[PDB]
Amino acid sequence: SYSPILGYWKIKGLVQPTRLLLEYLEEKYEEHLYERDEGDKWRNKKFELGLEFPNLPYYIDGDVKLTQSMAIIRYIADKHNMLGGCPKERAEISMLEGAVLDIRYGVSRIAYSKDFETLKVDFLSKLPEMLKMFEDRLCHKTYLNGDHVTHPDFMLYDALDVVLYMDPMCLDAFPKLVCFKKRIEAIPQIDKYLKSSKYIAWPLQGWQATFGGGDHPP
Amino acid sequence: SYSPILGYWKIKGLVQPTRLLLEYLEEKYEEHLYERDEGDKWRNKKFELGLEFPNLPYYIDGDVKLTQSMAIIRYIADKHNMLGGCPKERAEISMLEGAVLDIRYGVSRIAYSKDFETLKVDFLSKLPEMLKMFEDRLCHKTYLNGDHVTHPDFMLYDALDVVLYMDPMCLDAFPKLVCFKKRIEAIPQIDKYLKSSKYIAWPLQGWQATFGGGDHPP
Ligand SMILES: N[C@@H](CCC(=O)N[C@@H](CS)C(=O)NCC(=O)O)C(=O)O
Ligand SMILES: N[C@@H](CCC(=O)N[C@@H](CS)C(=O)NCC(=O)O)C(=O)O
Repeated sequence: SYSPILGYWKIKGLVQPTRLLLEYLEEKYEEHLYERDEGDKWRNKKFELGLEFPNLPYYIDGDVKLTQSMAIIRYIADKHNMLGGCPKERAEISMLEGAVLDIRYGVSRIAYSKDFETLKVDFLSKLPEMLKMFEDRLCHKTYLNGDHVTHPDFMLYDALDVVLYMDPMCLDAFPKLVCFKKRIEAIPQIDKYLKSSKYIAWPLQGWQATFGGGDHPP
Repeated sequence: SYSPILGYWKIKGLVQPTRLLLEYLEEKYEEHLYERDEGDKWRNKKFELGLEFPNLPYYIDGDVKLTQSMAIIRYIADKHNMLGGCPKERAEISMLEGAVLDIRYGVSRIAYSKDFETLKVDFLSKLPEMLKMFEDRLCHKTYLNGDHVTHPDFMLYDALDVVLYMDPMCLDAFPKLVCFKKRIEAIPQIDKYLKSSKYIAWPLQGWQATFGGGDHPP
């Protein structure tokens, strides 16, 4: 059975937590990566993939042809029996999910604004309230759902990576989160991935973004 | 066993699709509604509910204490065996979910901007691409996942309701969506709900929003 395909821009963006989950699980996959100058190339292929809701990212494995980043990461998790063993645990994991997205989408939704520098002040003013809930969550816990890794762990990791670019001191007040970020980096298969040529360091958002864009870090 | 509690602002906002699902399922529930002048009241209660990630909406039923609107609607769906019977169907439903949220969050993310009137032009320019995928999806289908209702049907319904306020003609080119909206309204338990005193007609977003705010429609 062939390697499934993960299609996306050559950026971190929406799919970075999925990459980390895949690498955590030591799953084989191949990426179809779209470059900065391949917009027309993508548009010419977008409607020729059998996708119900054509978009990036997409995931194709011979059983599914998916779009929506959260459907994709949840499918991979689900195929490894990680979404939760009953309605209460599935709800817990979806709740963790959404709370992470409040941070990650909080970034994405202002990153392309001409008025980023201003909107950034409001986001960073609210951010400690969001981080505090995760700091608390990690009291005497190894991962967000206890002693075992779940996909929101990699979502949170990505969110922390990204907000540190917006303000390198924003975790100084949250030592358990700083520790969590290091703990994820100390998973050997993640360590190996981050050191590999498959790791995409930059950009964070699309290249044209005001925050987290461009070909290289500022 | 007592009526579960759904807590939220007295607005449509993030929770309207959940209300519709509950009413579809003819489930008993009570809402704790926060009014426009009850911000301090909420802030004084927010951290005293046993919530891991305090926020609005919340859902409490004696088995769970949830936040995150999508965790909540998925829990209710899950308790009625509606999330999908296998990984492929669960992924399909999550994909529908996300594609709806691209429209609904597309609105929410610009609705509080001082620059709404400008951002609105871009959103409405892109909107037909998003609607087209649903128009296509509904070719010879009664609901988004075929012959039976799923929670993204009510998410889509809410999204259509809302974008019609932004532009009353935006569905003129999508007759299957206009029909879908009427078909949802023709579910007798939804018809009854929309005519009831429990229905909240306005606002769409928070009261202070530039779009979909205020005490009454413009
Ligand atoms: N809600 C969707 C949003 C997808 C999206 O906005 N993709 C952007 C890149 S971050 C894109 O370029 N899509 C390509 C297209 O619209 O054709 C998701 O989570 O996957
Ligand atoms: N991602 C969260 C966002 C929740 C959110 O932004 N809630 C707003 C109203 S739409 C609020 O007033 N929360 C109250 C608070 O932050 O204390 C969700 O889907 O539930």
